[PDB]
Amino acid sequence: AAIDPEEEVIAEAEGVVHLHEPASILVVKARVYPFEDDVEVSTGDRVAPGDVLADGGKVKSDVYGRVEVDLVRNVVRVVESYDIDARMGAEAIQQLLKELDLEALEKELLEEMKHPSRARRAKARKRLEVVRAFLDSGNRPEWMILEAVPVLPPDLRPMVQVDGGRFATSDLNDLYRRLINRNNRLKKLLAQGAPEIIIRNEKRMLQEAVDALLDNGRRGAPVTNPGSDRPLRSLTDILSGKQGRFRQNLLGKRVDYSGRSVI
Amino acid sequence: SDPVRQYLHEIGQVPLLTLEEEVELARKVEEGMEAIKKLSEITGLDPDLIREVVRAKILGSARVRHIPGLKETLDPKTVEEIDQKLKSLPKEHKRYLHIAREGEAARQHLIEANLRLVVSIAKKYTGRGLSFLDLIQEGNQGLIRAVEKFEYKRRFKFSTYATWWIRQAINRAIADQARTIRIPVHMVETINKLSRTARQLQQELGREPTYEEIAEAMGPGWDAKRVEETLKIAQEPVSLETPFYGDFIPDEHLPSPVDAATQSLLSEELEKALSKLSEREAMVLKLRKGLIDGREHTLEEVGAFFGVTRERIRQIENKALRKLKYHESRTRKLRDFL
Amino acid sequence: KDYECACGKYKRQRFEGKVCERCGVEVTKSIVRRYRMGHIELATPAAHIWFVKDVPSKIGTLLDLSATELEQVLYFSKYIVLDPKGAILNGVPVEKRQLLTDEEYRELRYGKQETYPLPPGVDALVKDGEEVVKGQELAPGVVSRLDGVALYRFPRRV
Amino acid sequence: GKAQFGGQRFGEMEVWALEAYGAAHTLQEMLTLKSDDIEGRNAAYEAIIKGEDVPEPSVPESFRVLVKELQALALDVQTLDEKDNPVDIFEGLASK
RNA sequence: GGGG
DNA sequence: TATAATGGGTCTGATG
DNA sequence: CATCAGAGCCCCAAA
Ligand SMILES: [Zn+2]
Repeated sequence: AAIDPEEEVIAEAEGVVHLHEPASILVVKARVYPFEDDVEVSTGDRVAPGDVLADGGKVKSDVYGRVEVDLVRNVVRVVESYDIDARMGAEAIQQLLKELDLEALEKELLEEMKHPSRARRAKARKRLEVVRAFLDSGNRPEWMILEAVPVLPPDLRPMVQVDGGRFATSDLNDLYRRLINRNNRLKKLLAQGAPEIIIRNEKRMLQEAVDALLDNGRRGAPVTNPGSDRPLRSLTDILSGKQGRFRQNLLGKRVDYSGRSVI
Repeated sequence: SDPVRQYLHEIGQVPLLTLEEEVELARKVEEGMEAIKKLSEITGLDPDLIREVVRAKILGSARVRHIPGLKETLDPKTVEEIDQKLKSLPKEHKRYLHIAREGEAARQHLIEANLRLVVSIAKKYTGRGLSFLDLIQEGNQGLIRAVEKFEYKRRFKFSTYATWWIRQAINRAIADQARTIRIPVHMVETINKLSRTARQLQQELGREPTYEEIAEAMGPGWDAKRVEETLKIAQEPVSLETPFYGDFIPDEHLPSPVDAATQSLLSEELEKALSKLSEREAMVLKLRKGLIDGREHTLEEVGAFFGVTRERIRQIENKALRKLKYHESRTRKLRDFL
Repeated sequence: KDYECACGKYKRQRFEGKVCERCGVEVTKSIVRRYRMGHIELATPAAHIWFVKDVPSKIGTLLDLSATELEQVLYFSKYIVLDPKGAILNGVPVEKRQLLTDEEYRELRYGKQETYPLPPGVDALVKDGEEVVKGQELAPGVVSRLDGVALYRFPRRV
Repeated sequence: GKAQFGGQRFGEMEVWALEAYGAAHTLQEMLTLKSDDIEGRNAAYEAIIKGEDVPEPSVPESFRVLVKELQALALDVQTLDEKDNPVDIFEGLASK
């Protein structure tokens, strides 16, 4: 075939075709399976030993792997590969935490509190203290993974007009806008079926946005408004330190009916 | 531990396409596109729906979701029903399913194989409001556009067409998500224009241009007033935590103790007037002045609550006020209340 | 504003708890702007960093996951297996909760393959569709690195 | 600050001083009526211009800000009675 | 950057 | 919407 | 032997 009709190699008589001087050869750990009539699997499908490929049930797959239906060759390639379920990110962790029968893990950790060696009794205790922490409270481990991120009421992160008519805004808004952009762009990238390398890069950035909002600077570089090296004031920063909420507003306030002067 | 260096490494895993495999993938993609048109004619289904189900199977069971634009939710149940309605076709039709599949898989490798082009474009839009990565992901969005619009029969190299959509998608993000106060993308163009214009002037004047000099260069329809107003709305907000600057901003909304005091002493010294009047007198005033609904009802609407017309209401009102005016200068309470 | 909807349809305390139909705003004390929470529904889940980086990590120790292993899975550097499905890597079958690098994931999920460029014009020593042993010569200056079906790419001469 | 017509800071150490004196009510008034108890601080003023003894304080608004900033961190803070039944310090303005 |  | 463009710019103490 | 969290109070004018 070709761009335009001319330069199309049209067979002039009856003959047979040979192929020479390939641009490059591509070796492939797969298993060819030629067929005659209609193939029942389509390219992309996963298959294990036994599954029925083509010709109404005759030709079957020996190995394990991935369907690559050729039509130029009339063969059904099966690329050897398992239908493995490995994941990345908090989606994996949230699943494992969901799959934790805490009562079981308490039995097995206690059943290891009887070992010698010092270090083994010690670590079974540090874990059992976390397990028991969840059993006594009623909290589920999978709650340490966020699905719905909460949003602080607006008047606690205000956007107010100052004297000069200019606007002064809390830092939390730019850490929220950061997250909402990365979340929305991820919802759009998913619907548009983007490649893996793109989605994972977006999921990483979504994590890194959640972590700048809850505790900016803890992991990785602190996010900063452009043209100023000031780290944005995350939620953690607001709560803690000498300038934090507890010490600066709960254990000590400013007060009315008071004055000072020289003695 | 460094997101940029991590993504730069992953991108280097996928080898760059040869002019052949560039044309081959672009070709298989366009054929798969047509194979879903011709496949919606046969099956009599929605094209978009079909192309999504083709994606579901090529990508894997990891992704499965309701694609807003489509009409039937995409749960493993309805994709299996449409994957069977597809497999239900004669060899001559069922061949188009293998085409669409082969296309969606080629589309993927074509996107992945061009992620390097997007990096070296976004590297130049650094520090315009968005982070390097935020620029890359925005550029990768135009690359997904360039792949579904690339006509390979024009004999252009793919990089020449993608560069347009990539710039288009980055330049849009900067204009859409870089301001805490979102500005319409056309107004951003004008604000930038005033900026490039003012800098031009400053560089041939040895000083900063006044508003007049800018309105002159901006052209027709531009006076100094609109230059000033355009800058007023082009002002980005300042941080409350700027070393804190927020500590010096008094809250004006919530009323102070003195205000809450006087407002709760005005109502007290006013329902001292709902008595001395009556029940209907001290109610026409509530509708007219808006004590009940918040809005001032004319002597017209008020006429539909007592039966009276627009001139017994007036005497009903003026009898109240004139009586209340005599209750002043005898109690002399309400004077200072200003 | 205290007791008033956005578009000003309702603007008084004769309307308390009513939600305007034009704008959708409740009429109540504007003090609630300090008390009313909102939320963001995430596309995929994200880990609350306090439970990741507060050492010893409460999620890490709960799952017997080292600090490094939690960073790698959470910040997309290694996969963690939730179901091997009979997969095997370099011989040993894939045990669940095992960490795979991106290469070990592709090898198990997509198969292995390699492509070798031939010099321009230099023709092959094998042909299209035939089995090959590792170390088997494919062309004058090209030898294969692994076993499997060999495939031509773009024959220049038919 | 004097330029803002400010109040004086009754910091940590000054609270310790009132605790050491056992001046419980003087301290409570410092942490509510004379600062950020919006309800009590408005009610106090109206009692003093009227000649009535100050009212008993309510909840400091700076504690509500603490509760809400913990909800923003996915942490559920609960004010309970002695029967471990939740007590609303938002007076129903935060629930649906 | 000062005061105590 | 189409030349081609493809990897960045101190100071101490507690705990794993 | 590495990583993280601590490191006095109140007040002024400035920004
Ligand atoms: Zn309304």
